Amino acid sequence: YIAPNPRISSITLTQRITTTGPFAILTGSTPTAQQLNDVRKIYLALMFPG
Amino acid sequence: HTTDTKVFDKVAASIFDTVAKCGHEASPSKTMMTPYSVEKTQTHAKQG
Amino acid sequence: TATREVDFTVPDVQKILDDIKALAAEQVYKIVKVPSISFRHIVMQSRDRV
Amino acid sequence: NSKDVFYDKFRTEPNRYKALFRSSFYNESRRMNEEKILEAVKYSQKLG
Repeated sequence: YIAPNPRISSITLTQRITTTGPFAILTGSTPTAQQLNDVRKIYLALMFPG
Repeated sequence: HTTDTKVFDKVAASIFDTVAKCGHEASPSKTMMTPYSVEKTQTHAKQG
Repeated sequence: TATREVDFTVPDVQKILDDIKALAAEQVYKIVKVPSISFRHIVMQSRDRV
Repeated sequence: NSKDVFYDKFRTEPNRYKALFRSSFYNESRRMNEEKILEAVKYSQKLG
């Protein structure tokens, strides 16, 4: 599994000024074991259509 | 503006040569030249 | 937890400027007294042809 | 020298100055202090 590039959400202009994305709290969060299992379920369902 | 060793050595040698020719004596053992550590008036700071 | 992974999301523009300034001093040509040898001769037991 | 600082959080970053520390200046700075520690140790051992 590969995460997207971090530079997409936020861009830096100078050393003290940066832009903020709309989903910072969700981007900064980390999954738990059960959430990881649910993600695996999502991908398994996607890869077998019907 | 550089990271080459030979340029930095010549710069330091120029500083010490100048302060020596100026008449005073500057000890290379106490003189400090660092990126990340800052000291003044018995106050010390390391990496913020 | 915060300092667990190394971050690369902030590019060092000063480093790039220093690199370009250093590259600007690269030399391409050479000044020589005698051009390089382009033709050579193999000698054999003959005294008339090489 | 601004006095209006405020602090966000900690971070870890690569060090751009890593290659510079093979310089002669830092080597002599270290070697002065090794001589200074060793001569003091010798004097302390000799007196006692």
